[PDB]
Amino acid sequence: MNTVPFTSAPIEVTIGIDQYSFNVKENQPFHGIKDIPIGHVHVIHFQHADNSSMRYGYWFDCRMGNFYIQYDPKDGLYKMMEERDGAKFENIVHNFKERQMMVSYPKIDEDDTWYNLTEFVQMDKIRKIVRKDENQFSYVDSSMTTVQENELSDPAHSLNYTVINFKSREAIRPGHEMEDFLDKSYYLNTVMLQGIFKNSSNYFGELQFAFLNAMFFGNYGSSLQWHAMIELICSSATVPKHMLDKLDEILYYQIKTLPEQYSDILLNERVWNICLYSSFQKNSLHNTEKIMENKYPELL
Amino acid sequence: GAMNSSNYAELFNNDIKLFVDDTNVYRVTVHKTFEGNVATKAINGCIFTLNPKTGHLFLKIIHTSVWAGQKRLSQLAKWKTAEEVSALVRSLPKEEQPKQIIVTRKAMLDPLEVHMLDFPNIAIRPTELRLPFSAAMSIDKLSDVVMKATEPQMVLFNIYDDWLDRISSYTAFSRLTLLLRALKTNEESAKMILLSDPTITIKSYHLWPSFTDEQWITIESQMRDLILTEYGRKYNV
Ligand SMILES: CC(C)COc1ccc(C(=O)NN)cc1
Repeated sequence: MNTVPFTSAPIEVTIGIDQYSFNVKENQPFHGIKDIPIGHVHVIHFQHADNSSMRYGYWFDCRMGNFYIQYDPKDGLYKMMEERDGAKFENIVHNFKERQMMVSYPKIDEDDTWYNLTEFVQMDKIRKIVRKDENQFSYVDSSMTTVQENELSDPAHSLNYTVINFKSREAIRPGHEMEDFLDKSYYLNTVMLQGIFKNSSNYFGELQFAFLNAMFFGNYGSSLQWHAMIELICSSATVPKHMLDKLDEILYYQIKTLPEQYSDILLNERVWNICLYSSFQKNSLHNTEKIMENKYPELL
Repeated sequence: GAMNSSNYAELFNNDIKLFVDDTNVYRVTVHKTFEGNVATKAINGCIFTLNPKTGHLFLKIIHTSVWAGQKRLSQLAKWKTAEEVSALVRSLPKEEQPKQIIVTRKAMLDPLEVHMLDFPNIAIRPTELRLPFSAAMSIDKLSDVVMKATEPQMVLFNIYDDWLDRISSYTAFSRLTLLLRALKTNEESAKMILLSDPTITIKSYHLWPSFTDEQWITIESQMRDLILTEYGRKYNV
């Protein structure tokens, strides 16, 4: 069980850790989060009380280093930093820990929610989507745009998701125009899976990361990416059976975790109705269709 | 974007553009089978691809053999249309290729866009107003070449005959569209109007009769009357 200590909490802020969140008051004695499960990526995220604009946060894996948070009064945000002095870090944490000034990652033992949302998400792939190579952790916020959004403006601060575009030469073989547009299996299986992602685990990992950035930061380009990756599978007549069964589980837990009051802006009516009711895979997502119909029957 | 009713003149500028109408590509007769079920029999069709500035018509004849053994023919017809338009563009010298292609039905947008990915600078555009090109098969010489075709074939026409020697392309297109709307609303009456006088003939190299300027005004007035009438006969006014 690992720890992310805080130097202090000088400004009032709602702090999220994965799917959990809690409020910290201005100058409240608060020195971080303990008992963070090893084996998963995690995200620690922030919304200031005075400016609910800009949700921002940091993806990290405690196996990769000792990380802490420190507010920067010049840049006006809580920053993640790595502590290289391993003994300095252990000593800081233990002091905050015998003084019980940290909150405990509040995992119920029955509860596989975070695993189920991050099953295929790896830090090394996150760091290729979010390029800042001198840090082991990755910053994301509400306003960051994607490489594809930039093609339609600062490249260093972009989300480099894999570009998916159904009306592109990459997606459409000369002479198979109608075939490839109406059945996207070539683009899914040859171009994306064999060609770019190499395997379905990396595909699902990017899909899961896109969803999480959409949900936690309201990042619009991430939501676009998530829906494109779903639609590419659902619009393929030929998908490996284990991928469909896994997709159904992935989306089930995503739909289960979505705040009820954010469905209006985070769920694209066209994609979901197409995927569940018109697409080749309309009959292959039983768990996802059932939770969607019982939780968001309006959208459909 | 979509052509609205506040840009009529854009049709007649000097940017090459073609209209593409697919409504006569997939044509069937519906009939009863011996068992009393219903079946379709396809008949020859055509893509209507028209330069509105010059009157040049690229009539790609669609022979019924193209449907043999195919499923979902109404869907295929849109993609076949887009394939043939793409092939036409590629066959033209670069300086004759269109800068815009306007489709008369919005269901042609994605098929044509996908077939024209190689031409990113050719704009594919929708029509905020439906055209009367479906009536092209009421032009006797066009209908004849389509129905006589025994194989796929492209035939080139000037749908304005020699009108541009005397009138502008705006006026020629308004005449063509007034004639086509007449033929669509009441074909027999429209055709009666056009041929009633046997001393006015259709030249061998023309589609329409050799009306003088004055006779065209009378004709045009008769077509307007027909359309207004039918519009009463239809709505009882
Ligand atoms: C390119 C659009 C602005 C013009 O569209 C039309 C032009 C003419 C007609 C017609 O039937 N006239 N009789 C219908 C639509």
